[PDB]
Amino acid sequence: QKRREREQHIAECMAKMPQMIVNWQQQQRENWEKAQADKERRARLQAEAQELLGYVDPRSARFQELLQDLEKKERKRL
Amino acid sequence: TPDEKKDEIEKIKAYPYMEGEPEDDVYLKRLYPRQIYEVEKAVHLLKKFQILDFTSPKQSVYLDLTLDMALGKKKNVEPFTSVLSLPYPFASEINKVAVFTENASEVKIAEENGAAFAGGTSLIQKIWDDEIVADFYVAVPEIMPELNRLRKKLNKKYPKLSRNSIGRDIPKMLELFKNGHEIKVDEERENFLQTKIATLDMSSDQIAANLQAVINEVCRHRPLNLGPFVVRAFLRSSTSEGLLLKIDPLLP
Amino acid sequence: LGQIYANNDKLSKRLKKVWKPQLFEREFYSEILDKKFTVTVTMRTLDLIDEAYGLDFYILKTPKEDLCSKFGMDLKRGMLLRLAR
Amino acid sequence: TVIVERWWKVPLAGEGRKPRLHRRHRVYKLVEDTKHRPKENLELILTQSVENVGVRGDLVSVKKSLGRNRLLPQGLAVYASPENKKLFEEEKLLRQEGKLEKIQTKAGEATVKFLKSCRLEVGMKNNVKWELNPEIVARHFFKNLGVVVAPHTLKLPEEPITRWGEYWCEVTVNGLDTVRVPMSVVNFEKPKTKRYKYWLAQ
Amino acid sequence: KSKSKNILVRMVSEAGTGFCFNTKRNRLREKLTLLHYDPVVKQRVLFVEKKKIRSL
RNA sequence: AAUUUAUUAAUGCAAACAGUACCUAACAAACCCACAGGUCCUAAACUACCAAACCUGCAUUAAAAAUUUCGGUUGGGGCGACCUCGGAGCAGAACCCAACCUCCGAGCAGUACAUGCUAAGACUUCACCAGUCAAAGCGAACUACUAUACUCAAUUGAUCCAAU
RNA sequence: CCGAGCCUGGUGAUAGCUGGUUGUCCAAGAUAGAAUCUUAGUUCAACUUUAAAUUUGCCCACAGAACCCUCUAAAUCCCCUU
RNA sequence: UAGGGAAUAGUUUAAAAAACAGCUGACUUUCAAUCAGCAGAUGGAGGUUCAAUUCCUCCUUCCCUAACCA
Ligand SMILES: [K+]
Ligand SMILES: [K+]
Ligand SMILES: [K+]
Ligand SMILES: [Mg+2]
Ligand SMILES: [Mg+2]
Ligand SMILES: [Mg+2]
Ligand SMILES: [Mg+2]
Ligand SMILES: [Mg+2]
Ligand SMILES: [Mg+2]
Ligand SMILES: [Mg+2]
Ligand SMILES: [Mg+2]
Ligand SMILES: [Mg+2]
Ligand SMILES: [Mg+2]
Ligand SMILES: [Mg+2]
Ligand SMILES: [Mg+2]
Repeated sequence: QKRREREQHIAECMAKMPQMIVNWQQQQRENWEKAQADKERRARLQAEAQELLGYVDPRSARFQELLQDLEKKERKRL
Repeated sequence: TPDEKKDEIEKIKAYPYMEGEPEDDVYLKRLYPRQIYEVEKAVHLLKKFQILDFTSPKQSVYLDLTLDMALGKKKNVEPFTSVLSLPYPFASEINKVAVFTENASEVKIAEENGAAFAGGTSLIQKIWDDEIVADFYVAVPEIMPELNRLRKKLNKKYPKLSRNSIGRDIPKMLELFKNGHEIKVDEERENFLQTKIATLDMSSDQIAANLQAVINEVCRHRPLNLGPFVVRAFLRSSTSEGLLLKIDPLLP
Repeated sequence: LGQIYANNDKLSKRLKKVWKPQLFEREFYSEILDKKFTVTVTMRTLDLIDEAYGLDFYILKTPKEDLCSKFGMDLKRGMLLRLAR
Repeated sequence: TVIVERWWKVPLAGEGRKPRLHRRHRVYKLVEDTKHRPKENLELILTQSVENVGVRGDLVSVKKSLGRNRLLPQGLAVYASPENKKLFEEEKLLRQEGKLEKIQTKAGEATVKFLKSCRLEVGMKNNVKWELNPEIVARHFFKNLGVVVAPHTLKLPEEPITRWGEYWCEVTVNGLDTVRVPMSVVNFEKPKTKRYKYWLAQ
Repeated sequence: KSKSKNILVRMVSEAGTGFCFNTKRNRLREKLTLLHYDPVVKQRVLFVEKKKIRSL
């Protein structure tokens, strides 16, 4: 009985695996495209702010907060 | 699980009880545990006492229920008021409800469903500037900002989402209130619930049905099988001592 | 009279330790001897007397190696001599 | 009693030989001290009557302190040995059927002693015309004195009582003892009013 | 002996075989999900971090 | 200094040993009732205190003691400094080579997630322990990212035991 | 001979430390290191001795063993023949 | 490390409020105080629900309690 249960558990878990990989691969691609978005936007905003004031916790915090609010304001509309 | 609250729950369970009269004809009550049980016999007995202790044929049966209103998890549930009409509503007439709705079609739905007091700013200002008494209040979400003025006045009796008294559909509490009878809660939160069931003249079967309805009504707050919700039940008339009902069969 | 390891750890110090029984002075009545005796006893002795249904049964039933008392053996001889005579 | 066990294994000695004990076998760990065990009750058969239990021949489970320091030394109880159980059991049969008279139960003796020294305040309302009958009077034992009286047992003065006054109720406890209690018919006062009026005031 | 910048974690196979391997990840980064060869099923399967063994 | 409280004193709990007490904040708004008070709009539920010592067991805190130790290198010892690992010179060309000799470093980080499995033949810090490199093969990868024992110099810790 | 008496016993205490260790004759026989509360000692290597097995040992011809860097050193390693 | 608990405005509390600080001012020689204003928050992520400080889940930080032996 123990052997049959372990084999059944593996079989069931391994029939789902092909779809799981598809989801995982897409998440990696999605994370690659999110990092690029972050790499771009954070740097520009933070860089400009630092150059103006002081040539940096306050400014970074503000930009790191307002951007979140903009996403939330869209989520509030949803 | 605070020691006092949980320990009392352990203690109240401990209180012994017995079936049937002891063999002895005359026995001191102290020498034997509580005995009288069956809900049918209990109602019949309460009628017997009414005759012996000359009193009104019709009296309020103020059933007090030691309902485990706590210990769902080690975190305890809280006191609410699940309002439902009994199968045969007793002859008491109660039609007191305040509805807050301003410049909305709900004003019509409020009065259409039998609201006693319906109004907006004018009604809110009356509550703050002058004394007025209603049993329960309801408000639509749009008026909650304005109603916040009466939060302090009502001392947490103002409508709250927790009691399902904030919502576009007012009839949650409004409609059912007149026929419905409120399951109020203890002030000391010792879990005993004083809830009238029936007038004494109501037939035993009708009172028995009225009892069962409350059993489901009270479990509504925590109808989980995780924690037993009922411990003891005392069916008392106004001018009589409480009798320990055998509520275990009727619990589920 | 024995030894113990401190904190029940064999790697710690070994200490001398004596466990003494709790002693009680109680009065008992012997039916065969029709006399009352004040004797120092333990709670075990009281339990054994209860299981024997009295002092006389306890004294007569209990073997010498279990009584562990010269006085107890003297009571046995007294009781047995009265029964024999 | 202290119960100990050895830390170190003792080598087997074999058949007909004594174990070889090294000085390491003197090291002991405390398994249990039996004085801390939950106390068990002592089963005794009563001889005379006691307030807690008093039916001669009743098998009672008492605290070992009570049985050993009071009941057994004084002769009020005996050990529940097979021999004693047989003797008391035989007596029970004779009481049920034979000449030996039936006796009150444990509760019956307690009630009789209470009923001997008690007065019943049968509060009756002024407004409604009332006639005192066994059933009504029986109710007042429960409310006032706390005694649960069967209606049939009560024997009233047999003179209809409709006026405040004093009378006598003859209570029969289990059919053997008849007690006559003083009866004080008084104007009924609700519990809250009576306690506030006098108990609080004085 | 230095600031703890990485941590050791146990990656557990999602095949239900129970085969596990230990990998090092940054403390601040999110839990690792990796495609790793599982000998029991003899093919690459998705693994998910379950526990943190120790701090590296 | 480490270890310890058996011992002694104090404290708590248990053990042992008596019983004592059982709990009161209305109010009629209407109506009844000569009063005194009642009907209605609750008149429920609920036991609480609790034995002084001596002795014994288990704990905690003190006192007073007990047992045991106080590393090495070193142009004498102490003081200072040093103690493991790697690169360079001394040691010019196979290997090896010292000084409290001369210099500079290490106690990681980063990328993989087949850093999977298995197996000829070898190297080796002068012993041992440990350490190092690997064909073929299985399974992968692959359609030319100097690709299948990652980059990196050192980047490190035996046995018992503990956790799982 | 009190930094803690004396006697007896455990006791032939233990001592990596010093001292001592008994007839004759012959033979082979000197010394890379590693670890160690270890450097006044040990264990493993190395050397040394005895017995046994079967096959090369020593001496060495060419050819051959790195750039970076200054003394472009005396030499070494490998090695048939003999 | 183990579980338990916790996370609210710059700060500290409450069931989305008050208090202080910042205060922009007014008034005090100066400064405090005082008065009136004004900014200000539900650790992070994901999900349920029309709506989540108020349901759940994982992670970070901190506390508690117990470890931290070899
Ligand atoms: K010198
Ligand atoms: K010498
Ligand atoms: K030495
Ligand atoms: Mg040391
Ligand atoms: Mg030295
Ligand atoms: Mg020196
Ligand atoms: Mg020094
Ligand atoms: Mg070697
Ligand atoms: Mg290959
Ligand atoms: Mg001398
Ligand atoms: Mg010697
Ligand atoms: Mg020679
Ligand atoms: Mg060492
Ligand atoms: Mg040496
Ligand atoms: Mg040669």
